[PDB]
Amino acid sequence: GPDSMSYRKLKTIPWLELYDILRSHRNPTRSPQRPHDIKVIVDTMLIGFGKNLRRVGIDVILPKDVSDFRKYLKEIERVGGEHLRHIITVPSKSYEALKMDYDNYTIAIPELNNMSPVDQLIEFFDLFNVDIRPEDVYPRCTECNSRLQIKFPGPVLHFLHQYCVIHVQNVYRADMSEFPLEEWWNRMLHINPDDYDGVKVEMSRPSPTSKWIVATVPTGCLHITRQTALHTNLPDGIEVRIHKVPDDEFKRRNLSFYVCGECGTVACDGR
Amino acid sequence: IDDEDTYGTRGTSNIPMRPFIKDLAPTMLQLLRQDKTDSEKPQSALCTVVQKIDGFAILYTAKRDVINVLLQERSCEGLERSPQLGDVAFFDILPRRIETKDRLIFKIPYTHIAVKKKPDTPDSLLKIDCFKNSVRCFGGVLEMKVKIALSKPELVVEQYHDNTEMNSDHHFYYLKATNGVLVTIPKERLLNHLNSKLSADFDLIAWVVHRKPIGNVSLHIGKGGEAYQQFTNGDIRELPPL
Ligand SMILES: [Zn+2]
Repeated sequence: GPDSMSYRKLKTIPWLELYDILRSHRNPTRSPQRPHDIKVIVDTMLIGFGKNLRRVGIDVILPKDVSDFRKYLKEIERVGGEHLRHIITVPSKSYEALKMDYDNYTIAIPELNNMSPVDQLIEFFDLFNVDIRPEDVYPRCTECNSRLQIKFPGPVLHFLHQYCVIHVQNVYRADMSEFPLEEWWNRMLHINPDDYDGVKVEMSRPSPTSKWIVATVPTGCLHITRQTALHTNLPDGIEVRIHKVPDDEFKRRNLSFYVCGECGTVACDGR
Repeated sequence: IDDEDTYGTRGTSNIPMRPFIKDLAPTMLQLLRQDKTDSEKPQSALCTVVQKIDGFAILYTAKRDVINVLLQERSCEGLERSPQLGDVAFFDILPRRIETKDRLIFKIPYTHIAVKKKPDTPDSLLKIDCFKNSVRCFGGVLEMKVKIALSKPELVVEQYHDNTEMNSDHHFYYLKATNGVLVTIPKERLLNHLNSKLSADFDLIAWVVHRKPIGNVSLHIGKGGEAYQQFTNGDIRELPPL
């Protein structure tokens, strides 16, 4: 409704709370699959839904428009095999049209768009057999579909926020020479791995006096003063989208952050 | 001032072996093995080994309109041994063949494929050492020192706007360095220092970072990257960060 209330955004629900809701929903007549082994493409009216499917790890294509949507459908069908996708839509003229050429792959879910994000997922999980696990806090980037998520202890991203956002925002900076670099370097050295799921941050720099400070974790690294993150699987890094993290996220205790190695979006478990 | 960041980093020998997590990309090695080239005249390019993945390597090159090069150890000609991180040599390269599958799978982190490692000559070995002296590597990232001759008559500035889903309201300049490479800079960081003809009364010096491209340009100054204004009167001061 134009005047109806907004639902709680999936981004605000802790994964364990969402895991408890969804773990009890499955279609027992279908073979169970891990989320990343389920390939989906959403009709153009279900983009937000598709992003929520990505949150729990489903592989989802989000078309930019109807033409883009149809091109994908033709290409998926040409390639076939492992690359065939479930087509999710709602009862509509689009669904009627899709059935003419994609009946065997199209699923129309009634009222999917007049329905809360959690209820949307329940509808999907009732149709499929998804094997989810408590440890998968952020398996996939909701914005670009990438699985290449670099997991950092919160202090690393706090460091990044203070250097790239706060320092130049609070007083005029002719340069970065006044940032307390050594203070933050020493704090990085004393991150307790026991507080962040056993993730040990390895700090390195070319010389004791160099500003080229790198924080390395098993899934990649972050070049703090270059605002550049690099997933271990990739040859090229990405500018971290750090200006978009609310300042208050860094007051949360023992919080880990995920930096997407392909688009730079920063994510974390909901409060 | 190349500064303390250049100590122990100049060249290409400080490139760490970074693990490839295979279960995140279980079909990656098959694509690399199966990938083909477009059938045109191969072009020479100076390439540096920046990643190694069981029987394959990804190479960086400053050649225009090339965003990384795949090296297939089993298909490339001219190889005496398996490539090593930081190796620099000239290769003949071709664009990879675009397939329908490309739209349906992970992002492909290279545009070209090496077809042959050119034998080294006394002249090329001089160009290779020159290149090594002009870059610096650490923590898995390559940087290159460049000068933008904004104070000279030749136009070396171009505006680039990318309406991609996530970078719609980000605007950049493409800057052409004296050595011929293109680099990006956020427009708002330089706009107020240019005249109406996109020149200025200073030259811009900076170590630029190699990372994922804006358009076809993969070298970047960034919002806070150290950059220096060399004024025609001799003064040198830092370009304020954005
Ligand atoms: Zn992403």
